[PDB]
Amino acid sequence: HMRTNKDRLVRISVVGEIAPAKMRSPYSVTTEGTVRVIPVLGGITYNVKVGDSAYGWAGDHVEPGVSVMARRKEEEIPLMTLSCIGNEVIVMSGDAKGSRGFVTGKHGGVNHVLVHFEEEVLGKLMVGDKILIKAWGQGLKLLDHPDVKVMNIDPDLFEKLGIQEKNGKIHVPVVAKIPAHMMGSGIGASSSASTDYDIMASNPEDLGVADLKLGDIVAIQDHDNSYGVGKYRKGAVSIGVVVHSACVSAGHGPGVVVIMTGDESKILPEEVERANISDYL
Amino acid sequence: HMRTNKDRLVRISVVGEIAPAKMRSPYSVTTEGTVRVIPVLGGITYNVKVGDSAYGWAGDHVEPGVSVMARRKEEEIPLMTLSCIGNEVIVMSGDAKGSRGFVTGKHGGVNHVLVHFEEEVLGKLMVGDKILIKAWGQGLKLLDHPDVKVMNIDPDLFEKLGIQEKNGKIHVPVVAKIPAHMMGSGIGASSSASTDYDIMASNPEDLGVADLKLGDIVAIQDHDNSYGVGKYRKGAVSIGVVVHSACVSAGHGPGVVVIMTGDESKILPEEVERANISDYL
Amino acid sequence: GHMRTNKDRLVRISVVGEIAPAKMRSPYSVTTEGTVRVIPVLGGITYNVKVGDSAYGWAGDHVEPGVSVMARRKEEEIPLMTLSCIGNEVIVMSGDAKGSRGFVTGKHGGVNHVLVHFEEEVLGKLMVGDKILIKAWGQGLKLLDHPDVKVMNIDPDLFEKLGIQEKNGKIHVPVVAKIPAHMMGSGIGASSSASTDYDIMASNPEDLGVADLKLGDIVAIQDHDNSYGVGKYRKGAVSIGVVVHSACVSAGHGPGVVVIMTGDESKILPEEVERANISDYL
Amino acid sequence: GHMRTNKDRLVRISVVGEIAPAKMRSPYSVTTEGTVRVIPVLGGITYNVKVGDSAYGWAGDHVEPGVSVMARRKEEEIPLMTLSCIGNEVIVMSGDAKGSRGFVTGKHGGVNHVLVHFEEEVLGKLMVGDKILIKAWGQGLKLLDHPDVKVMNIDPDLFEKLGIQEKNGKIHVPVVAKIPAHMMGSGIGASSSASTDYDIMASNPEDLGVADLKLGDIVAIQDHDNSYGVGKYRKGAVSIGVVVHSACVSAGHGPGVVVIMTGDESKILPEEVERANISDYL
Amino acid sequence: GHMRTNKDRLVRISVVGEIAPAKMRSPYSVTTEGTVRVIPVLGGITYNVKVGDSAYGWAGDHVEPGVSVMARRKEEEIPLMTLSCIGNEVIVMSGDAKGSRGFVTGKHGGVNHVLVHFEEEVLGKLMVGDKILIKAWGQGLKLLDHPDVKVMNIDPDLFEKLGIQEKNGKIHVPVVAKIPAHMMGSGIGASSSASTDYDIMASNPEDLGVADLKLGDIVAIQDHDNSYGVGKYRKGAVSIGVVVHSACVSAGHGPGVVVIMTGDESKILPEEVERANISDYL
Ligand SMILES: [Cl-]
Ligand SMILES: [Cl-]
Ligand SMILES: [Cl-]
Ligand SMILES: [Cl-]
Ligand SMILES: [Cl-]
Ligand SMILES: [Cl-]
Ligand SMILES: [Cl-]
Ligand SMILES: [Cl-]
Ligand SMILES: [Cl-]
Ligand SMILES: [Cl-]
Ligand SMILES: [Cl-]
Ligand SMILES: [Cl-]
Ligand SMILES: [Cl-]
Ligand SMILES: [Cl-]
Repeated sequence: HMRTNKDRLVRISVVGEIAPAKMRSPYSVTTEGTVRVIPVLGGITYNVKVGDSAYGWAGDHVEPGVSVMARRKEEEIPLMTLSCIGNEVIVMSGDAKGSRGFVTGKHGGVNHVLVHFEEEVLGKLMVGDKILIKAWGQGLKLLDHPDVKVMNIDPDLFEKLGIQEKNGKIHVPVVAKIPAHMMGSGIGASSSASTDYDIMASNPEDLGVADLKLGDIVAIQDHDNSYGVGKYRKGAVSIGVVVHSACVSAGHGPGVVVIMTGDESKILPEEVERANISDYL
Repeated sequence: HMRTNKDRLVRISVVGEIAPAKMRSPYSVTTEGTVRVIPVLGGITYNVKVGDSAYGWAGDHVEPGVSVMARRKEEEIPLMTLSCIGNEVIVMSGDAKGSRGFVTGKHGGVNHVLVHFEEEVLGKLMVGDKILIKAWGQGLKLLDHPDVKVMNIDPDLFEKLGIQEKNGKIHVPVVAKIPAHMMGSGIGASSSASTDYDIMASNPEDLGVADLKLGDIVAIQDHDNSYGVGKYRKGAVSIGVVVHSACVSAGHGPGVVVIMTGDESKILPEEVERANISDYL
Repeated sequence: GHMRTNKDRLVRISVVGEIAPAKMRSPYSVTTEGTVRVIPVLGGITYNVKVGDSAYGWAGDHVEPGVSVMARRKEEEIPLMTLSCIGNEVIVMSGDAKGSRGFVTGKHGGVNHVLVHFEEEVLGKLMVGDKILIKAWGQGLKLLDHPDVKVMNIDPDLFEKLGIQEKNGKIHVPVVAKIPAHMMGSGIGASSSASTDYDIMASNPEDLGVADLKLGDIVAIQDHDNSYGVGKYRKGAVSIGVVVHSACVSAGHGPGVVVIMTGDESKILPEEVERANISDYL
Repeated sequence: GHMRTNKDRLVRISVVGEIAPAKMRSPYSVTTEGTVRVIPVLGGITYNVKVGDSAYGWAGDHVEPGVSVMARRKEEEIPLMTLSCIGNEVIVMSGDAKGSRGFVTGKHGGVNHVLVHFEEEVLGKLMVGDKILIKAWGQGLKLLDHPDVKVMNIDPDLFEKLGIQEKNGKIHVPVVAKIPAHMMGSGIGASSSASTDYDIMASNPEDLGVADLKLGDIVAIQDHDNSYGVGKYRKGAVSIGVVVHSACVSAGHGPGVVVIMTGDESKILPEEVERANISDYL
Repeated sequence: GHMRTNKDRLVRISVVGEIAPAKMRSPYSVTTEGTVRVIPVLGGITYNVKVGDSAYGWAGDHVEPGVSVMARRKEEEIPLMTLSCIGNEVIVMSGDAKGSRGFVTGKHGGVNHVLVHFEEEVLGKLMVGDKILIKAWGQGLKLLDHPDVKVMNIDPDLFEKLGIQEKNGKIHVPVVAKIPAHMMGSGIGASSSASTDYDIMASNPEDLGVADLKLGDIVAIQDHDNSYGVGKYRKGAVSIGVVVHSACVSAGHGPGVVVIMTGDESKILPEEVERANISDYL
């Protein structure tokens, strides 16, 4: 595997609490201009989890597993910025205390970090239980590929994604390559370190695949995400992880957290049948 | 049973706490313009339960069993929208921690979800104890009856109501058929998903029945509740569940949460002697 | 002449508010068919909808004719909404229209607005925030010969001009329409008919058997008693009211009615006529 | 003549705000190259940038032409941003320029400013905090013969002067540029195209195949439906918008566009011409 | 003539504040010697200390000459402090001196005040809380032939009058003193040199090898880079600034300096002269 500065990274406690189910209205507004009453984001979601399809749920912006929010507003930036996909998460109060899980993703706006625990643990969790995330990953650098930025990813998880260097190029398995024009909500966020942005496909076939799953690794064509999110640049490529379900409103759909960005000459995405972080929990 | 998208519905944690008895004034104003000092809504109500008469109590808007409110205002909409009659409820703090009950109803305005627990649990409960509702049911669809909307009901409970797809209609057992003109407070609420509305009958005999009980299934003639509450339309029909006691004030009476709505060419209410959710919970 | 009343014993009192902004809790209004529309809603100075115009046909929801008046603060809403009576004198007390006079045409519960008509030339001088004084007068009014007929929400001088006639112990009241109990929705169950309107939920006038319904029209509501709380169904009760705001797109809503009289059908006799509108008297 | 509309049914209503201060959440603006610049940003009376000027070339980020108008308080934001339409009459209601009249040029979401053009002589008299009245008019407009073509955010009188032509059932719209879906960024996903703009994320006009793009220019956005929410990619959809603020230094950002028409390419035919700017009619 | 700049592309924008009261967090000021004194501090209209006077010799601490201007609210502080440039035009917008014009002489971080000179007859009519309009112009200024020399915090018209001379690729700057890195104190570490001053922590002018140091003087700071954050030691860097407030009694504090130029010693050549004070050009 690739040379990194992993040993120089700071490992720090990032605190939050299990978020309630949130809804700003009973209605979700469709792209057809109709309204529907369906579940949305937040909470412990009992029957949707990393590995499941992002499509086909009667729900909007559904977050798999356990949604974690800040204790207060001032604690949001660090929660959303330092938490990396794959980081270890420990429940620190309530009946599941001491149980361990993994960060599967994060979602900007409401600012939730999303966590996979094993099935048995879910029944003992309660909204408000204290959550400790052992944040580790921001600051990571590929020592031999200085023009390839990495972010939002636990360095140990990073090594399990099947990425190979060959001839000063990085080969990255992905389930799908997403055109620039299919990206929507979240473009223009200040930092790709602290939010996801949306693939705005209503159906997976619109991306040319039979399914898109929570946890999938995808490529986003012609987007640089080095600082702010979603700069269109022909020849840019980003790699990301799918983190929340399909949405009903215009401009929204399955969220993606960027883990790698740079130029097509250095990053080579390779389509495979399966590339999903749940295989390496 | 009928074909539903049940396996596509999202099951999510909705939190609250046991609400105190609430009164904005010592007096309740009657429709005769007199004042009475009687108990009202909220709390743990020890001797009024789902299955009891909605009429004959020295009280106003009395909520059977345990009234559950939100931790805070922002959490009211999800509490009231996502909670469905029949959903499993777990006590998460205090002396009855671990005890399980069922949602019987919900009440808009104060925004309480109403919950039945076994008798032995009530004596251990305290105002402020934490409550978890495993919310499940909004989004439910009859796949062979697209113009019949269902809402506010746990899909397992729905299956037990004796509803049958017969002779090209959905037949629904109810204890009474309530004329449009007997509906009052709550008409015009933004969503039928997040509130009840009132049968404004002072006496069960005004509806042509000897009694109306908490938990009863009723039809409301000539009202559509597809989106907002209480649209008069000749030939619409709604089905609902009685959720709180009679009331003393003009335009108020036992509340009804809607569970089904559509046109009389598709829904046939069948008037029977007994149709009450407590028979299944 | 006119019905005997306790009008000299009524207290006349200063009720204060300010011109309300246009209000919207969402860009969208949700229709009874479950679709969304982006349209103007309530509050403000509404420049082109006034008492006398149709309640129907506007691309708007809950449109309030003329000038909407809100309380300075929450504690002041109950008296604003309770004491203000249709026909009461209103005076602008700050801004460029200072000194201009108008009349209360209605009031709308929920947001708690009192609605006011000024002459057209005043409107272009008004600004949201301008202080408003309502010389409130009417609540406590009684028909001394008809103790079982309650009146409310109406300036006693305007009440005398409505063409209401007492004849052989019965009160004849000109109305443009007789609305069945089942056509009433939002507002039923409000704590007091003295402090709110409630909605005729007809999408179209034709649903009420009339070709048009106007802002300012006097209507009967059949089988509703409004003596204390709003909208008690009672077979044989009748209420008389004034239309105060425009039609609505959402389920259970429609042109608002403020009740001015309520009692039994043996005593109140609505007579359906071609015209009955408060704009003719102010 | 002009396309048939429901314009006589539209409600015209007072929408209030105040001149916003210049706003900056940090001294620094972060570039797409990951460096920092200290430059002016949004809000205020901007004395030397106006509708008709280039959107590019300013040492500024998200610069708003003319006078930026904000809500008096949070609850008044939705109506300010939803009901205010490009072209609507604006009147200064306090301070030294009281009585001065201008026009809405645009609006900008997030900070929620409505953007207003006044004549140059006025600008020097304005002060942050001066009360502003927008005679809001236009949401709800419908093309009665083109029900699948949605119009929005535009004063009906201005709409009639834009050079739009109905010929053989198709609507021809002059535009200065046709922008591909993928050049659109910040704002995609906004809840309603009625209450915000969204960004053309081009660092240089040349990235759009044109030499300049001006504040007030009418543009086409290819393959975006904006009927309800903002920025739905759909092949064959077309949207027409007005450029309303300056270029930006950060990733995903750029001159903002307020949508004024959206529908299908079979009905809306954008025609690229040498000039199409609302400043010519204001 | 003048150095080539991007001045035509700079955004000029309304920056609002109000006249600050005199501020004291305690009756006492703590000296470097560990004793306390009761003396006037910052804020207010200071009637007898003005740009051009000595920064030393006052029985006071952190005294701000002329009129101190603060934000209306905290959200407004960053733009007040960032965009306001020394030399910018200032207009009084309420009170008895309404219409009077003055000039920004400086700005002081922490309390976050912008300091302003009006002519003497104006001061007597001013009141704490009077509204103030700063026509902010100058952030974003670039020297187009000297890309590694950064300028900031200065009105481009004032900049052109300071007697700076480009000669053979080098910038000669008249200064009254050259201050070594180690004499700079409070403020080092501030996030941006665009929004704050920092302190020459000399308790006496003689500690800098000069007989006096005046409010308004131009000085060089040796071996400090102020390109981004304040006060980076770097051997060979040079910064130029303006003295903006009086001497101070506490450890680490002293007359404040707003940086106006920063870069390398091979490009910026400070020339120590007898007089170099911005009061000569207002
Ligand atoms: Cl999961
Ligand atoms: Cl590289
Ligand atoms: Cl119960
Ligand atoms: Cl059907
Ligand atoms: Cl009926
Ligand atoms: Cl009117
Ligand atoms: Cl009587
Ligand atoms: Cl009826
Ligand atoms: Cl302008
Ligand atoms: Cl069409
Ligand atoms: Cl495209
Ligand atoms: Cl001075
Ligand atoms: Cl240089
Ligand atoms: Cl030194």
